[PDB]
Amino acid sequence: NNPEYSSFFGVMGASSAMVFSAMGAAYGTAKSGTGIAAMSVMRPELIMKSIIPVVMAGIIAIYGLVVAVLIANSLTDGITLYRSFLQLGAGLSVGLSGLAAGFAIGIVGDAGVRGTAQQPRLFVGMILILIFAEVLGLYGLIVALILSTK
Amino acid sequence: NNPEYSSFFGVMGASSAMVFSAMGAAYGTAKSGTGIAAMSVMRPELIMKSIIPVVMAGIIAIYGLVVAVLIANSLTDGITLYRSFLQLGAGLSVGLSGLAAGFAIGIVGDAGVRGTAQQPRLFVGMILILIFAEVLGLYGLIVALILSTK
Amino acid sequence: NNPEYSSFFGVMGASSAMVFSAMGAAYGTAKSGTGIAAMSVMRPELIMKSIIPVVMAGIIAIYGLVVAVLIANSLTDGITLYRSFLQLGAGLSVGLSGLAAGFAIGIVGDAGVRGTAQQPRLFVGMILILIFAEVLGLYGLIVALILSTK
Amino acid sequence: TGLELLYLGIFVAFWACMIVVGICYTIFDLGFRFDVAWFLTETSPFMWSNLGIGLAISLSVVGAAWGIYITGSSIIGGGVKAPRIKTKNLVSIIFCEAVAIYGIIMAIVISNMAEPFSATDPKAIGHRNYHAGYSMFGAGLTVGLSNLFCGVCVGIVGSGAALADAQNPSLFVKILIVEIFGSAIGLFGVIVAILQTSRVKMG
Amino acid sequence: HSFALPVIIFTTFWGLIGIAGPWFVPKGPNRGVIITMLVATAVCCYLFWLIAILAQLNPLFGPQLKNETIWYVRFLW
Amino acid sequence: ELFRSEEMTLAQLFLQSEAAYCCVSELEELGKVQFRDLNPDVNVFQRKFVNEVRRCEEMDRKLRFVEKEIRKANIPIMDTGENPEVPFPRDMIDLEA
Amino acid sequence: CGPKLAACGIVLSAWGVIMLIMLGIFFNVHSAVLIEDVPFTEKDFENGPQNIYNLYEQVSYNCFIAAGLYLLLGGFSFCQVRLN
Amino acid sequence: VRKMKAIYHTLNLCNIDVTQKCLIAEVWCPVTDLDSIQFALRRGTEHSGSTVPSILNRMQTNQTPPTYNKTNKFTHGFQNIVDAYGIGTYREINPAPYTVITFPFLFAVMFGDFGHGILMTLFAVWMVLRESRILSQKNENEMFSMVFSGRYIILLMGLFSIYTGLIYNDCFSKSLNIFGSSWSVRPMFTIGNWTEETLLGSSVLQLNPAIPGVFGGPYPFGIDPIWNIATNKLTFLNSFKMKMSVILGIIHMLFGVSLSLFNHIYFKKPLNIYFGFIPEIIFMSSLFGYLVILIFYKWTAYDAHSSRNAPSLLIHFINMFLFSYPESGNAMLYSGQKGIQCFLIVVAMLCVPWMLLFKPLILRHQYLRKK
Amino acid sequence: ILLIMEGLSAFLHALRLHWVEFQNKFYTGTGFKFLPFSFEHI
Repeated sequence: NNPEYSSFFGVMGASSAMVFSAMGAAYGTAKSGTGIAAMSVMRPELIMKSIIPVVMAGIIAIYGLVVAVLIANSLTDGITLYRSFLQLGAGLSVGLSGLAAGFAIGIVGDAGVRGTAQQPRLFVGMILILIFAEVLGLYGLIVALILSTK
Repeated sequence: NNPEYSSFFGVMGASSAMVFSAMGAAYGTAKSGTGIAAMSVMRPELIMKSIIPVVMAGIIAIYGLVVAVLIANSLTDGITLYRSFLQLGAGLSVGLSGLAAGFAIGIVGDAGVRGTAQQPRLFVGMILILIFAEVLGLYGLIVALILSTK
Repeated sequence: NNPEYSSFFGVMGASSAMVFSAMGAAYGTAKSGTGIAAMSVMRPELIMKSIIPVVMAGIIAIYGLVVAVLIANSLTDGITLYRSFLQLGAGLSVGLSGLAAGFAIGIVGDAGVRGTAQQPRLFVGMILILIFAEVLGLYGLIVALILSTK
Repeated sequence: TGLELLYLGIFVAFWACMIVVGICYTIFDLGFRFDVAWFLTETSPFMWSNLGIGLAISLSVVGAAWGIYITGSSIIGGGVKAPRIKTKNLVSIIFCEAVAIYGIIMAIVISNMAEPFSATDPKAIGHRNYHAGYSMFGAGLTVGLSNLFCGVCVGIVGSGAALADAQNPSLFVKILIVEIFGSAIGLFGVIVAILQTSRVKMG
Repeated sequence: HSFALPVIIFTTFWGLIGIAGPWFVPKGPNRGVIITMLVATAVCCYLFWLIAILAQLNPLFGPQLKNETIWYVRFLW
Repeated sequence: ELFRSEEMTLAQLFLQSEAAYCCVSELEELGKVQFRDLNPDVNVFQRKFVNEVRRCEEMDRKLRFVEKEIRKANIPIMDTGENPEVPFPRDMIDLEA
Repeated sequence: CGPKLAACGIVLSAWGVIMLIMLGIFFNVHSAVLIEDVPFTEKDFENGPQNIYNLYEQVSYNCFIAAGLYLLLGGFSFCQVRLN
Repeated sequence: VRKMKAIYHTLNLCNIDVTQKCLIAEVWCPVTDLDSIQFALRRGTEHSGSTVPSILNRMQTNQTPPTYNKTNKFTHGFQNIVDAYGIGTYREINPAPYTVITFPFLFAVMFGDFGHGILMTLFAVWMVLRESRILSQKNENEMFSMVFSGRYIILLMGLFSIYTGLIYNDCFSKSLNIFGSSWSVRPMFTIGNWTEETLLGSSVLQLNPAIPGVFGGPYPFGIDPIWNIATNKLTFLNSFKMKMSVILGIIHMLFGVSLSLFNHIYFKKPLNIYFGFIPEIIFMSSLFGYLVILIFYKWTAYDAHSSRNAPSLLIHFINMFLFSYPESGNAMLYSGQKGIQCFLIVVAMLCVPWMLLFKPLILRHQYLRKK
Repeated sequence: ILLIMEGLSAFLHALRLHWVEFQNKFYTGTGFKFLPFSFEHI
């Protein structure tokens, strides 16, 4: 009954959910770490507070993992095609939203750490600013759950 | 009966609504974060005013989410190809309008913040400029509801 | 029953699992090795510690190998197309997630070596950031194992 | 910058359009069309073959040509203050031409293999002829691109050797070993292309 | 009967901790923090368990097993 | 009680100038106090106790110097007990000597 | 060696022996939760449960022997942590 | 040298007016220690040739004082992490006593492997047991010093992570076969009925239908041990862990606004207790009360026979906020639910203008009356 | 991975949930720290 290619869009969903989320988290980590490394030269103490963007990059890859697992556990040969496009939509919607989140987490997670080195009072601001980056990945996850479970 | 591929364009709708809005919200946040962080050192008291462009970039991601949810909640296997193209339209409409709003909000929410510490009277002006940015996301939402509900 | 062409995707999965992981582990190595060399002139004693990023890039090459081997040992002359797609997805999902971790270990390894040379206190914090890179490869492995065995 | 961006735009647009088409013919169930089978069968084996032969020459010649001027430019520029360079360091050019030699060798060998089928039906053309046309393309591509890369590497390293000589004559003899490791890549391209060629027959 | 008894046990356990705590706790600044620790512990620990058991009630689908496991679960339990 | 932020007060002190050194020492041993700054003009030479702080800074440098010289000789610093402050009189000059 | 390696060897010794003897027990009682962990083969769907029971005993010995090796790592590490 | 440097540094904070014989200074202190500083001033005079006891007057026209809270081994870290986001206003409600459990609780929900809970417990215990030694050791291992300063809080969250790992029934991918099961032995799949499906199950994977008589019924432990080995386990586990996190988050949010009302009562402000808590709690409660009721309701109202064509929780939530139930695709859960959905959102939305505008208008009227 | 890194991950995630998503209902976090000026800082 169902088309042979039907599962292809499902598995590309699951892959995309991870890949783009990993790219996001990678960029987020890479930028933040570069800033942290540079700042630590005159700031041996801020290091442990400064890692916070890196962790916020990490959760994006986990949001990808949630969806990627959810899709993967709901694949089968007999899949109804409509379920596969739902799963594709989910995997992109978390995957690329996590990519976008990772870009914001990266730029914030550089600049905010540098600013905090220049002025410790920025820390709270950087926390708030970084939340409004990481929440993108969460919105990606919300719709990706609605889609995958529809 | 309706063509079984028709749900593809519907999920591309929900995804685009989320993804492009997240890309907008990311770039709005990233530029604003660089701005706030670079500014903070000279006038640290300004952070709690200067976060506001980030909140607006967050609102763009919310406009994407509202559409992406409404699309996803409306999908069905049997979906008429007409409705599926409406949903693609709605998804691109909000999503790319949010991306546009995020480009504005980013450029304004950088430069306006870096101006504001040199001259605090700019702050009300930056808010007024940003209203005319954030509204693009709202126009995207308006069209996206008008499409996806009809 | 199955299409004779159909093993093509699973094979592209086995290839991709290695290739993109290798591109990652290579870039991570290459960046870190440049950093180590440019550091060593000042601080030779740091080499035996500052090598760690290269080892973690090596882990990504292993995550590739695992999935590549697993797919290859799972191939068969008349493979079910659904199983071939699962293997493709496994292959990309580790392969590119390893690319993303390779980028991250690369950037962090290079910058974090310079940081350590200029402030030795960084090294203990750098390891945390490097784990937060390297784990993206592991999340890609988790999904790739799930897909291949599902 | 700009002239690269124009080409990059065409490159990205090409792949974007293939993704659109790949989805389109899949989702519309038209994916019975664009079966790679008819493309790889209705194409003449002679097309594949002659591209192969011409690649084997021309890519080797490109690798060698870059090879030549990259070292030569340095021979000349160092040579102003160190005229001794020219006579001995010219061996790099000889190895760059050896990459061209590897081209012409493999190309002439490939060029003996092709003969007319007197046929146009794929079944009357038969497996041997297709397998030959592909294998010949593969061989000519293999040697061609391997030599392309080999010659550029030899030119690069040989330039380095020439600029080392300009400071101390003894460095040339020592450094020259890397030109062998360069040149060997072109020979490996030849070896593989021979083996890819080794089973072929046409007509 | 048999499901409700476990609920009553765990409900009573966390509730009785919150009840008995104020009687056991001494005077002075530590008092209110220690009592609040018992109170918040009872609330959170009861609720987390309560959800888990209520979610375990009336399963809409059962476990899925592999062919090899299905044969061996005949004898090994 | 720790359910809310603790109660505090401000007070104004008739700080006797010859008591003040000992008053500060007792208040610092107590520790449960925070001084308001009544001297916005305070700077290295504008402050009320220029010499006493500059003496303490040089005495810290001389202490660091002799400590490094004993450490360079590979000799352990003795490191035992706790000690009171010097009283209000200038007996710090014997420490300088 | 150094004291850091000896402290790690103490922790892995204790944790290892605990988990490996518990595994030795779960294998020797032939527990059903271990079906995916035991290295069974097609020949174990023939003759009867004695075939799998022989494997469960051998794997129970693997964990017992590994626990013995972690007791030796313990005794070594309790010397090294004092010697270094 | 340290004591002298500190004394003379502090003395530079004093002032001398043109008519003034003494020095003048001001201090903040705890109200409990206004006596302690007076004893220190009396002693400070007596430790000198001076007779005047250097006493004080309490100040009345005070600015907002520096904020304080007492700490001990169990509370030091919890207060520091509160202070790390920012220092409270004077007299403000302290989050820290609620944080003492709440932070460890959410961490344990996250970190809920039974064996990791033990290993972290053990690490924190070895820091507490060695405390008298560690306090004298090298300061240079700053990583160990930081986690040592968290040792008691790390222990508490370690204990909760054991507790969560127990309910999740997992140590290191292993579960307690000590327990009974809601799963049933292979003979129960072969009651004449289902035996044919068990013969297919004697070649390929099969799903237990959880049908009555075959099924082992309601379960008194944590999660059934069988879900460690079952191929579909992650689906089951995800349905749980999502729904859990939602309810827990909702409850902590409702406690946060309750803490807001308590803080508003501690400041004794009639506007804040009215225009804050009332609209906020009603807004949240009208959405969330229904949602939690639906989550618990499905587990009571639905069972194995109803599983095929069972409704979605998330859809019945989405179609409350959007009203958008399409008379189809999902079964409605109870009589009048459509009217309840409409009512609850309308009641919540009617709360917003009070917060948005009516509080601001009263503040504007107060500024116009203050003339 | 787990005992170190995912521990620190979980620690910080939950800490963040406290700092805003809980505390922002009721806690202003604006003020000056009371500093005990003391010989304890020697």
